[PDB]
Amino acid sequence: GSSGSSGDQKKFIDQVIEKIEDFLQSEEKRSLELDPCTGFQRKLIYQTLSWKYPKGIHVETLETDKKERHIVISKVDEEERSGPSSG
Repeated sequence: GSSGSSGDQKKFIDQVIEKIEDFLQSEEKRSLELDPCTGFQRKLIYQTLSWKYPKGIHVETLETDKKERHIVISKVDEEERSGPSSG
């Protein structure tokens, strides 16, 4: 099928994007913190950002006490990055 769920995660992901955009806009901002996904959604985020933002930001999953495992983004640069691992 791929329509209901897709369109469902589309609104969710989109909502996230906004957060990203804003975060990207801000200068001081160095790392953004997203909400802790349950599982599927989490994969979605990463999936989207996979193409939505392959090079430029760094997505990481940090886990705390109350914050628990939550998605976190960071400011990345092209230059900094060496390039492809394989080579």
